[PDB]
Amino acid sequence: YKAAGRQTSADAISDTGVDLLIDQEKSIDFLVDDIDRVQVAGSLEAYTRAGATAL
Amino acid sequence: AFNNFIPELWSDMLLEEWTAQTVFANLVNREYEGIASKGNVVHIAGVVAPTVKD
Repeated sequence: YKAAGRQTSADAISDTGVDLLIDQEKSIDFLVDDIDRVQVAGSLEAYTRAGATAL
Repeated sequence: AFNNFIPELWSDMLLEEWTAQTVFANLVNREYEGIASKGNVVHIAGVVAPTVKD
């Protein structure tokens, strides 16, 4: 201010910004065979937990 | 100026199409819909009048 004589004036204010993009879309997709579901030794529920854990 | 903090607004309603009012299906004959509950053809027949002879 002391170098401008003793003058002042208003500047225009400004912004900056960044974009968050919701651009990731990922999937799980698998078959459980009805014959295998009958013929195996126990539950196949673990494949659903495995797919959820993978996502 | 503010290049990033000024929003844009979206209307939450879609504009509908302006579409012609349909009228013809109520003006024409519908009587064959009972018989045409089956099949892919209706045969409709008319008289041929006998000729007046001199």
